Order: sequence, then C-alpha cells, then structure tokens
Amino acid sequence: QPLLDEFCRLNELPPLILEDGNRCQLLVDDRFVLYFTATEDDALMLSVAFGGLEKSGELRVRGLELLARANYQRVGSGNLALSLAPNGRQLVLAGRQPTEHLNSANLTVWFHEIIEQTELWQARFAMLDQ
Amino acid sequence: NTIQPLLDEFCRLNELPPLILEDGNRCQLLVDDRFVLYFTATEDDALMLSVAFGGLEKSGELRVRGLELLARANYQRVGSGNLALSLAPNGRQLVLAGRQPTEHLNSANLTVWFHEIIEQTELWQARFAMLDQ
Amino acid sequence: SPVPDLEQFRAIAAQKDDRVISKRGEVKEPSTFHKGHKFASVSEGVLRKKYTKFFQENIKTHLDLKQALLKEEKPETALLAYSLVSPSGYRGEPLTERKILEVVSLLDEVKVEGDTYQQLKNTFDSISKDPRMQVSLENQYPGKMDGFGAQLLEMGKEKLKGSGVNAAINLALPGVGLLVATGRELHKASVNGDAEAYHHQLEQISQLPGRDQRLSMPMQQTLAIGHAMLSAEQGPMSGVLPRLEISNVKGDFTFSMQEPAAVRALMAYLGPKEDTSMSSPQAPKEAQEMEAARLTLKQMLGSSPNEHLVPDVDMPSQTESTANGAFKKLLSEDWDWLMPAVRAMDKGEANKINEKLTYKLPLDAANGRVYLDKSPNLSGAQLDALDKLGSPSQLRLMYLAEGWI
Repeated sequence: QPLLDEFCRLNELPPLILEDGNRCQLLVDDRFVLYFTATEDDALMLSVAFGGLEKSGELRVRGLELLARANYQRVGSGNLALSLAPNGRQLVLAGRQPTEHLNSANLTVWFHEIIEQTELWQARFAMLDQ
Repeated sequence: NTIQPLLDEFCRLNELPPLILEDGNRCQLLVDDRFVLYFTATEDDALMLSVAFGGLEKSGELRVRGLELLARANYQRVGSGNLALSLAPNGRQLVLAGRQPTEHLNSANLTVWFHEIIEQTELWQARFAMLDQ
Repeated sequence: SPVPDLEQFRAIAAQKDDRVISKRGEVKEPSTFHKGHKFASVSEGVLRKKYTKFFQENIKTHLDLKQALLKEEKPETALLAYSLVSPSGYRGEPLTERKILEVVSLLDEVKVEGDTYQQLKNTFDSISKDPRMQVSLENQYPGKMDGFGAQLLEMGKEKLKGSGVNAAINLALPGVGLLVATGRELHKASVNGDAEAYHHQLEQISQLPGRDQRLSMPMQQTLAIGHAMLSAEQGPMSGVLPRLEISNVKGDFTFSMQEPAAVRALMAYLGPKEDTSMSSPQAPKEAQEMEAARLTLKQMLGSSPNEHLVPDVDMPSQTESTANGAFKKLLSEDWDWLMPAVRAMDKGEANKINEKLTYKLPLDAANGRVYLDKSPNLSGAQLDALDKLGSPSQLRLMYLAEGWI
C-alpha cells in the first residue's frame, strides 16, 4: 500500500505518507493539488481539482456543455473523467487503477498523463470566453 | 479476436448467448429485453463497455438540468470507477461507457464490470427520464 | 533593477483569471518560468509557508505593475489606473490577466481624459460605504458576508453613536431592512437564452442619443456574456468600472463590476426612489454623500429620483405595470422592436409606436401596391402607459432583461 515509495524515489518526488484517512497530497507547479487516495477496492484513484466553473449565465452553460461531451472521448487511462464538485463550481479530474496492475514505471506514465491532461482542461475551461 | 476467448468464457460462465466480434471489433448484447450493451474491442488492446440511452432536450431549462446532472455524475465514482457518464456527439443522447486494457481483465472481473454498467444504466436512465419529475 | 515595463504587462493581459507574478524582469504564469514541473508535499509547515510565499509575490507583482505604470505615465494618470487593484493588491490577492487587462484598458482611457472615470470612482467610493449597497452585495454573494445586514439591524445609538457616519448608518437601517428581504435572497441566474439576446438590444439602446454608455454598456455586457468589453482586447471608452471596496464588520472585500453578481447588486441598490431622510440637508453629511452618489448612478442609468424599482412578481404603478407588460410584449414578439420603441418614447412619440415599428412586405399586385404588414399591435392603454413613462430608464430596461419586473 505504501509501495509508491519506489515511484517517488524513482522520480525525485517528495514523500507521500497517507495519514488521517489514508490520504496523501502533492502540489504541482504551485497551482494544482494532486490526491493519491486508496480505494477500499484495491485501486489507486488519482484526483486533482483544476479550476472553477462560472456560477451562472451562458458561461456556465458553455462549460457544462464542454464537460458533458468531454467524457465521451477517452480522456485518460484508468477511466479518467471530468466532473463538477458538490459545491457546484470546482472542476475535478479523477481516475483510478487497480493496484495489482500498478508498479512504479507504469505509475509514471499515468502520473504524467493526469498532469498533462489537467493542464489541458485548466486551459480549455479558462478559454471558454469567445 | 483477442478478447474473444475471454468473451467466450464470460458468456459460458454467465449463461449468456455467445458474443462474437463482427470482424474483431464490436459486438452488442440485448440486456434484459430493455437496452443494448456494446462490447467494443478497440485497437489499443482494451475492452469498452458502452450503453447509449435517453436524450436531453434541444435547449431550455431541462437541457441545462441534464447538463448539471452530467457534470456532477462523474465525481467520486462508486464501485469499480471504470465508468463515465457523457453526452453523445449528437448533443442529445446520453452514453455510459468505460474501457479497460485486456490485461486487467479476467472472466471474474469482467462479470463484476458487466453487472455495474447494467445497474448504473438503469439508474441513470431513470434519473434522466425524470429530470423534471 | 529587473522590473518589467508596461509592455510586458500588456502582453499578458487577457480576459482570463490566471494568476501572474513578476519575477526576474518578466511577468507571466508561475509555471512558465521553468521548463519542467515542480512538486511539493502538503503539511502544516508548508501550506503556511506556501501561502506566505504566494502572498508576498502578489504584492510584489502589484507593486511592479504600479512601478511599471508610474514609469510610463504621469503619476496622477498611473495612480488613477492602479487604484483599481491597489486595495485588493495590498491584501495579497493575486494579480491576474483580467485585472491587468482592466488596469491597462483603464489607463488608456484616463490618459486622454480622466475626469469621467474620476467622477465614477468617487461615486463608487461613496456607495462602497453605504450599508444598503453592502447588504445588496450580501444578497448576491452568499458566503462572503452572511448575516451582515440582519445582525446590523439590531443596533442603535448605544452600539453606534456617531454623527460622522453612524448617523448616516441609522438613517439607512430602514432601507437595509427592505433591501435584505426583497429578492430570491440570491436572486437568480435569470436567463432564458434570450436574456443574453435581450441585453444585446439594451446595448443598441444605450447608444441612442442622450443615453449613458459609460456605465450601462459595461453592466449590460457583463450580464450578457459574463464580463465587460475592455479597451485593450459619450462612449463606452475603456469599459472598466471602479471596484466596490467594502470594509465592514464582516471583513475587507473587493467586488469587480465584471462579475455579474456585483452588477445585479448595484442594480437592485439603485432601484428604490430617493430616500429623502438621507438626502436631507439636516441629515449627516455622510448620509448625504451616500444617497447623492446612489442617485448619481441611478440618474446615469436614466432612473430619476422619483423612480421606484423593486423586484416583484413575474407594487409597480398602474401605468408602470402596463408599460412593463408592453415592453415584454415587444421583446417576446420581435428581435428589433424594443430599440425603436424606446427611441420613439425618447422623442415623446410613444403614441406612434405601432405605426413606427410596422414592417411592410409588398406582395405582387396591380392598380397600386398591396402590402403585408406586421405591427406590435400595442393597445391604446399600453401606448398611453408608455407615453406616461417619458424616457424609459436604462435601469428599468435592465430590470426587464433580467426578468425582475
């Protein structure tokens, strides 16, 4: 369960100790918070909130339209998906993978992919205004 | 033709009619005489379970209601987490779809997946057919 | 002296809320200073350290923007444009591409003529002290200052003895009480898809002769598309409006007129008729200042001191309610009828609205010309109610486009 220690030691990443509810967090480029949560189903769910949606108006509708059709494509491995938080404004990108098929070199591929995809959706949702 | 042995055992294990890929790509299954489940053998060695159901309105408060439902639907997903609700390219039909690499799949975990997409389809379909209750 | 000049701020200016920082002579997004990604582990020591680290550059970036402005323009011009971001900047709030776009757009306006925006800012500074405006913001901003106006109502001379402002406060406590109750408590994202297209017509109406564009068009643009049209992306000029700098018992806040909720809060706060208690010469000089500044913006949007506008049922005078329904009839039946009807009323020719707005479609005929016409078919009672309105206030038309009356 703390097998990530090879993954962080592999890529020079600060420690990941899952405490007080087996949750561990990482900070990406001072802007995003990555969440390494352990499913009770022997899976590793990566989730990162990456921005906000407009509270009202046509800007919210255009973002709502963008969110619904975005999950139709394969956005990412581990069935990565776009979602809106219960607060009604935070955009959440989350996906999960079973730990048994998760070593360290494959984590790095899944780790960079969520980062690269998190960057892309932060930009497209901030580029709605046109 | 790669998941075909897995599909064969999965069908035999669940007393299901045989699912044969029509030239090694896609095949469909009529579930409970109610909706159709699609087995898509993509090119990148994965299995895609996908259901298409219902339909949002062309515009108006009801469409935005379904959009709000679509946005919240994929947050902290239950069970496997190998499913995602989305809107079809036609802008109306809803799609419940997930994909897994074939290496991750055995006959046992496929049966668990197959049962979740069914119970999720019946749930979301009823939920979206009763938007304005 | 590795300070970025104004051109590097103009380059990053965009209608986006992405944080930028000034560092090593350039200003851009913090991630773009390094080719790779950088990572950190959260913990009680680092989040308090990371926050101090962010707070310290938001201020440094604001001051580098201020320094860049001061180098390129006269200090009076540069500091007027910088005032938009100064109070929020001092609190560690982040400088974003939209704020820079606002500041740079504002600077391009006050460069040529600064008296217009200086009038607006002084007016906005006065209404920022008004509790009525402040509770109105609370209505549009759930979470920011809940219970400010309500728990403000339980006060008197013992709690607030003062003839500098606390005399002005007490005089507004009735208006506060009316203003907290009215509305949906949040109002609403009252749009039908057409409410975006309605505010497009108000834009044209704002450009009619004798009608204000400096205040109304940025407000109408924000309600339609979510933000105003800024200069760098009378007349609308820069499209930048002053900030609502709110300081009260609940905290220190800054509200951008580019936020729809802020426009709606100002809108409701400008509706009611002149509160003669605060406008009284015998009244506290502060109360005089807040009410006079409120009637100034109200009059800018065509709303006379006599005009009383409150969100109701979708109270208005008998001629008002019939006029509002005539406006709704024009809006729902055609796309280009409201503007010519408002124009006819502006000229006192409201009785000619039916014939003026008539569309004539010639058929093929003989012995003369046969036409097919479409007319608004406003009843005689509706034409009279419109004529009784004189020049309809842009504020009332703005209330209608939002579905408030």
